Amino acid sequence: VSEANGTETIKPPPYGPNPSDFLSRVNNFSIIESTLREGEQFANAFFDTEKKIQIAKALDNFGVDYIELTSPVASEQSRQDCEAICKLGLKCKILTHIRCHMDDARVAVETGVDGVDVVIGTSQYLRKYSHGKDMTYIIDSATEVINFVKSKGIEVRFSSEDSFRSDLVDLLSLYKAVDKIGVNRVGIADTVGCATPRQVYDLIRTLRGVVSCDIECHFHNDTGMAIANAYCALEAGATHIDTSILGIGERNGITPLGALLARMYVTDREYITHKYKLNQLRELENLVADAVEVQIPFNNYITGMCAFTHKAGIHAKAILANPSTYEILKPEDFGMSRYVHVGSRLTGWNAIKSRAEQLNLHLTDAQAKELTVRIKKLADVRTLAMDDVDRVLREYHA
Amino acid sequence: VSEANGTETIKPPMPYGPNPSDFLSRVNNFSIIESTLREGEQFANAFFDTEKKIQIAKALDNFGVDYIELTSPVASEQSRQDCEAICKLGLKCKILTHIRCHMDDARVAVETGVDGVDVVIGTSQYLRKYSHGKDMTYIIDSATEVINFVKSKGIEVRFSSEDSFRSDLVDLLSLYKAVDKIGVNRVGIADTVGCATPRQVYDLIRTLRGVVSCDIECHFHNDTGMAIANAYCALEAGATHIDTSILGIGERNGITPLGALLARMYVTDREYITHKYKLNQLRELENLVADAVEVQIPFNNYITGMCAFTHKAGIHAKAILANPSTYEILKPEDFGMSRYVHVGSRLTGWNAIKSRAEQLNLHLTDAQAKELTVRIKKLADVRTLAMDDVDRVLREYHAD
Ligand SMILES: O=C(O)CCC(=O)C(=O)O
Ligand SMILES: O=C(O)CCC(=O)C(=O)O
Ligand code: NA
Ligand code: NA
Ligand SMILES: [Zn+2]
Ligand SMILES: [Zn+2]
Repeated sequence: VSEANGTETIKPPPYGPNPSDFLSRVNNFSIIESTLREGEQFANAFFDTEKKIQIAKALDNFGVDYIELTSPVASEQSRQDCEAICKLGLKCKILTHIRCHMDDARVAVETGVDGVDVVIGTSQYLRKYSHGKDMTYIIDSATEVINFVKSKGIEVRFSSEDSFRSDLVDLLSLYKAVDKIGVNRVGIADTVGCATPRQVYDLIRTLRGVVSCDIECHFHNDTGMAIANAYCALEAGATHIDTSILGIGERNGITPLGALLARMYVTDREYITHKYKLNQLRELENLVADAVEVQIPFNNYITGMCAFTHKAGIHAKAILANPSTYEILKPEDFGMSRYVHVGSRLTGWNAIKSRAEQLNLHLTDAQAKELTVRIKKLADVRTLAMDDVDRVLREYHA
Repeated sequence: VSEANGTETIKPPMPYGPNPSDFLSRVNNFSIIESTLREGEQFANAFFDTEKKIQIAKALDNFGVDYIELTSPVASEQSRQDCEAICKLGLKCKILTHIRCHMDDARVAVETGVDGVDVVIGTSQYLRKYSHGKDMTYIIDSATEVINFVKSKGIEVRFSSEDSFRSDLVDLLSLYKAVDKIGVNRVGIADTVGCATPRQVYDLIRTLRGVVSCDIECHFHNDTGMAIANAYCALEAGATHIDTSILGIGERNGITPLGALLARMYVTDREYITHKYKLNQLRELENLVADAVEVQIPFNNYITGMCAFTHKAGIHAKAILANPSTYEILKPEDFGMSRYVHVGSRLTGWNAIKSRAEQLNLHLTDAQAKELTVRIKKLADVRTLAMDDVDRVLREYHAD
């Protein structure tokens, strides 16, 4: 039934793609996985060679196109680890992260890397007036590094620290200069964690117009924008995004690998599910979690205890449609069996059983008991946490 | 030294100031509707009793939020009673309850004493039809009277539609326009499913801002990592109110987290956020919820997670070119902490406690230090420590 408090319907004035969409890289981009560089800055990371090798092997199998390693001049161990990893015959390309110096580059090339991701310092380029023109130059010695690396057949990308806090006149002029010389890629880094998504879109879109090469983005997560900035970077034409497993890095870290893949999955399911072995993500996160001794957060994307939960009960009635209507991520696409519908809270073995069934761990009668004994001995110490269920199950595989 | 591989410096053309769209921005002038006691009740492990809801409400009030939202008093008798109980505490902030669009639900809401009702309208409660040759959208009679009843009783009203980013725009914008014509305090946008992207949020809210004249509320799920970014872009586009939840707790992986939102807004305008909210209360506020829903604070939680204020010292700090102290967008003192912790080697046992306790401004007695060192041993005895074990054993400790 109706009365005269309605309004004329707002209709728009044929539809197709906007010119912008053509530049978008949302279903066609590369991850540069940086667990073995930026991740080494994580407060509790102390990877030894064996552990670096396992992480590299597992990243390669997972499907990433590049892995980035700590500068081989950081330390002798670092140099050796870089050599070792370059000899495993991975399919993905191997990059190393270096300052813009000749010695750093020689050593990088010696170790066998496929490319050097270079950071240029603000002293390695100046503006000057020359024959009545405002001119930006990359200084002689710094230009030499690019040419050397190119001559030895190796990929080069050049970036600047703290890109969102630099003067745009300097920053864009530098990237145009580097582009005239010729690199594979330039990089943008929100080192400080202050960039906002529209700010990112606007900058990358402009960079895309200034240079002709590829564009890499590196986003810190101090203020919760790292996944959102990666996404807007992609919409604007960025071709490569730096990630880290569980985002581990300096302070609270960077764009988390799993989080990014969750976002990109929703945008294009076939693309992501075929490129990456998604069912391997738990096992990939657990490996790092174990090494850096952290627990997987209860609300971790995809793989946290609660990511695939629906509330059953009086509180489900707050949403109007069936709660199963709202399932943007399909658990099977990530190796899981279902959304778990939670009414009562499950203590003890009931909690293990549920989560284990969800994770596709076909457990023994014998394993059920070992686990139950271990959770009792844990609760004897203090109250359990949702987090503990994933922790006791860490050593178990689908 | 230089050689002719430079270029024309790119310079913008010749005075700079604010763009018109900036004037619509609410980034330093917006309200939080805190929904720990509504959306948070959908958290997989939430079972708040009355005593606990009262404590969370008192602590939210003190903290500085303008609104707290409660579960429908019609969901159950206990809900009804808890809603009455919270409305009688004399909180400064306003108390809203979340309800379906029905007269019975609205009557009871008003009776309990709420300051406002946050209503969700269903798909069957509005039509499109042709009336005298014009394409017309109507709120149905039975739904419209809910609005008027509540208004007649002096209570605030907001109307939302569920799953806004997956509706037809023709339907959705026409509904909000109809609702605005009838007159409400607020309309709400909800990304129930967790699929909205920030530029898409910006575009929709700026448009909604052009369509209606009332306030605009936003609710964002975090399935894909966009909840804080969407809140931010919503604010830039004119949204006036944002739904949050302590630690984000809600359905699935939850919604815009209170602390995370405050970290984002703090960077945008330090003075505004530090004066409005008691930021040094945040740890206590999260721990109270963490205890109730039996979770650990993630190691990488914004502001308050173990590693949020850590710089790596050593060979790996040389990866960034400036000194690590240059990159401290959040000041630890603004949040009740003492400093960034510079980590070289891994601390263990008492050492780890000492470090984090000092960072947190816990002035620990000798007796407490030993209690903690004992409990930490008893923990390591069961399995290897995680870095979140440090915060967990420290949870029942407070700053002076
Ligand atoms: O080299 C880069 O592009 C990134 C360096 C980095 O980690 C940062 O700026 O936070
Ligand atoms: O009432 C609203 O606006 C939000 C309801 C909700 O939690 C949701 O859509 O996820
Ligand atoms: Na171009
Ligand atoms: Na308007
Ligand atoms: Zn970084
Ligand atoms: Zn919700």
